Amino acid sequence: GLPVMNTPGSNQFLTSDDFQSPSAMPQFDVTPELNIPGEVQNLMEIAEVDSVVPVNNVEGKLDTMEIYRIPVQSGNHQSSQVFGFQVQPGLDNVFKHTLLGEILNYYAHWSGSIKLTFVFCGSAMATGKFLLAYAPPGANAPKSRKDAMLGTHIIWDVGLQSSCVLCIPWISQTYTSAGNVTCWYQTGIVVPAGTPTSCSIMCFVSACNDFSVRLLKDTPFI
Amino acid sequence: GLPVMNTPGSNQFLTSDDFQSPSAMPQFDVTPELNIPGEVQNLMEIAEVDSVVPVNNVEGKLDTMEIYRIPVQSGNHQSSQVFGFQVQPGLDNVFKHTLLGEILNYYAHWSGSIKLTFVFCGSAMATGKFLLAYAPPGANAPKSRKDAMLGTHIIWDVGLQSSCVLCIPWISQTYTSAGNVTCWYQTGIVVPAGTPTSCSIMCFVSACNDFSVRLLKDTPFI
Amino acid sequence: GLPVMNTPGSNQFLTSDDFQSPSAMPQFDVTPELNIPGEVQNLMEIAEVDSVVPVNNV
Amino acid sequence: SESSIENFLCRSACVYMGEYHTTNTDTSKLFASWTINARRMVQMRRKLELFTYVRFDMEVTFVITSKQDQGTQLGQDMPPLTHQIMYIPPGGPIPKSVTDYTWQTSTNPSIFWTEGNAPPRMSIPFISIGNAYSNFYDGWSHGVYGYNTLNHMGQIYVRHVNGSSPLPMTSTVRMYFKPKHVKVWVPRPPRLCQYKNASTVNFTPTNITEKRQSINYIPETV
Amino acid sequence: SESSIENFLCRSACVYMGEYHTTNTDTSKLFASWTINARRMVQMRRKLELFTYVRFDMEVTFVITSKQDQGTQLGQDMPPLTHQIMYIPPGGPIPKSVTDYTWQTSTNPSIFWTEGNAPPRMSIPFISIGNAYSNFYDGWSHGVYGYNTLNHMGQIYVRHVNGSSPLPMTSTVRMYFKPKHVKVWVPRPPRLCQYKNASTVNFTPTNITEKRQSINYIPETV
Repeated sequence: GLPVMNTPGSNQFLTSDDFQSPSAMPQFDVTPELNIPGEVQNLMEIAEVDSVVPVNNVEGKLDTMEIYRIPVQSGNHQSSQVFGFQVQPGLDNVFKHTLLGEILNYYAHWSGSIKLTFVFCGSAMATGKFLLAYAPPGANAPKSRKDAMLGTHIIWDVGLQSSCVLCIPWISQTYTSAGNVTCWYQTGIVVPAGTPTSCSIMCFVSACNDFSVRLLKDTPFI
Repeated sequence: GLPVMNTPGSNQFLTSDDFQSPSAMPQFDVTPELNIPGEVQNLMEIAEVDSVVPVNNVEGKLDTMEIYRIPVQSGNHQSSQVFGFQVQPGLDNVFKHTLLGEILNYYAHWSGSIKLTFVFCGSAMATGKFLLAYAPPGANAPKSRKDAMLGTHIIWDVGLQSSCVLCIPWISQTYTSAGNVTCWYQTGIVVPAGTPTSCSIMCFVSACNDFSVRLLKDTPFI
Repeated sequence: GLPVMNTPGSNQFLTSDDFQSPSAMPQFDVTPELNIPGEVQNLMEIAEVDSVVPVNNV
Repeated sequence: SESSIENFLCRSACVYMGEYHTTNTDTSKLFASWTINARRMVQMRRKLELFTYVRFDMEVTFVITSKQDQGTQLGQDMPPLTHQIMYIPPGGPIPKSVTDYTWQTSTNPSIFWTEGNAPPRMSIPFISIGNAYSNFYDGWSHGVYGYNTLNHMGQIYVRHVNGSSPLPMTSTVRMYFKPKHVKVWVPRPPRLCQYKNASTVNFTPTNITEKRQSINYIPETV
Repeated sequence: SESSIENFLCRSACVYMGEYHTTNTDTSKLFASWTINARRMVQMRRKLELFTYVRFDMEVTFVITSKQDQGTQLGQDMPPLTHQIMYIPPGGPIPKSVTDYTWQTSTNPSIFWTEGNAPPRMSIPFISIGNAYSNFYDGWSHGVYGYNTLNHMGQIYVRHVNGSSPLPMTSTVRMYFKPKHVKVWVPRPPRLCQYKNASTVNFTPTNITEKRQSINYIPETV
């Protein structure tokens, strides 16, 4: 009874199908759920957390805590570069193994805004100024302190603030075609008698709320 | 007519499926049911019945009625142990073949509370005292009458009551990690002239209403 | 269209099944029934009739 | 919920496996047969013996596989094979050859099936002029002890459906049996001894349980 | 939307491939077996380690292919082959031969399937007396470090369903596994080192990231 007609696709196993299946243990009442703290609904809750960037990824110190410390030297060098990098999460070595980088490497297309925080870890007696500069994608990195001043920049006085924040708006993926960030000595570091001479800066990266990902794929790390 | 499309899983025989089947004897009216006394809806109605425990399961008497009798001896032994066991239904030899043990061995996970009853089968002239003690799972069995008194216990006077009852609350399954029960001579048994000297105790086990079972499996006895 | 899933028992011939079947002569109007005397609905109408017993079966 | 009667008993199992040929010189090897009862499957037998009276419907599925005999002749081109599965109710004619008239009686329900399709399946109702089946009978058949004729459930017979002078082939059938809509009365204790034959309750005496070291022994706690 | 937990974890994968014969002189080559866990699939393992507690149902599909052994004998005419796929819950009997009694226990769910039809499929619920599974355990089994018994999920066993003296054949089974209705708790950092074995977290020390030329180096812009 009930005349019926089989269509193409019958009796195939499609690895991504979605069908009701027969239970092998129907007479078994399951343990009820517990209210465990710390539940997750979405992977973007992991990428919105700050993590420390290994900005000092040069030879001889890829296996020490020193990889995370930007060196600030003593004396008068008030126009020299402190650091610089291209902003390319997912592809570039300095951003590749962070919490944000590890997520982005599961997807073939992504886009959003990024947040960078810088923190000064010197003694409370040290004072000085840094110049933090941002170049957009398609622009060359500045070569001097003066042309970095002629673009988008902030002047950061560490005797007043211990930390600075930046939000970068046009991030996508695929000799890069990406924006960059650089830091310059505006003045030099000045200390009283009896304080350590050298010091360090640390970088933290995170994602802002408008971040999106597409086309789940396999990661290239295991 | 009616375009139709076969999905994966078509024309397979799944041993636990649930489908309507064609009757081979459609023109046959069945005998109506009779109201037979003693109908059962659930196996937990069998486990809530008391059954006698073979507490005396030692060598030389595994095939006699003596396996069920705890010996109470005559004279003055007022701090010695009478008996002791771990409370492990399903696994332990003394509980394994009872009505509760036989059910539990059909399931791979179970939990609830247990009820133990003790009955004194001596003459109506005998008097004395016993100390019944319970140790929780993770605790060692008491070594003396005094440290059994320092835990959870009841003092049972057989000249007043012929039976005692215990309810044990935290029972689950998998050098055991289970609770235990022990019995001690508080006073010794005292009789008049012309009564038997020795006597016996009997144990009954049962389940309390909150007992649950999961994952039907095969029993290891046939 | 209309996702569908074949169950066990598909494409078998069960001798006591009960299904609609396609007619091989759809354009043929059948002769109407006649009211013939003596219609039967049930075999117990045959057993409720007396019949002679061969008691002397020697 | 998993200890309800339906979830405990309503489960499928292989209860008979048999072999039959298309040509042979024994003529009893040309068909396969089985008498329906639940006493030669030791795991189902024990679960059924917890009750005195039972009532259920039966569902039977058949898995059938064929082979060309290793005798000699190759290069064949054969159409798929057809099989006939006949159920005989209680009080029916029994075949004795594969050419018998009873393979055509109108009141023996029958199934015709050809290989390559889904496995065949028939559904049998509760067939008894009594009101329930009995697992235990303390009586005489009219004289055999322990055997009452109200427990007859019928028979199954399987043959090939070729024509005249067929080609040599060997088939195997496996029968999967499942009770449905089950009701039970008067619970009993579980079988403690091993079963000895399929028609009696005969047994050799068995120990009540296994031994331990002493009546005080409890194993050392971890 | 593609970063939700369900879209990230609920995907099918081949986790076990095994071979088994109908006749052999080893008797362990007559059946195939697999213990269910998610630690020997390196790509699923890493995605699962981003969380500390998980809860899911399982869906398993089986792809099965056969072959006649290249030994010697040709000209055969065989019916299609039947297979049995048995699931054992935690706390169930394990077979040791293909002729064992446990292949017939009423509480081990089982599937019977013949070649040519759609691929078979069963659905397993969340089976644990705890409230979630754990990917990480900082404890002792009672003694193995890092192993807790609440993570038992059962086993799968596969054999042929012939009769007596079968013909030689070799089969291969592939198991496809998929979690469903998933919930996760307590996110973790991603695994940075390669996995070394399937039961521990053991590792050899790894670099934090790869090097570049200097702390100022940015590549020339196109």
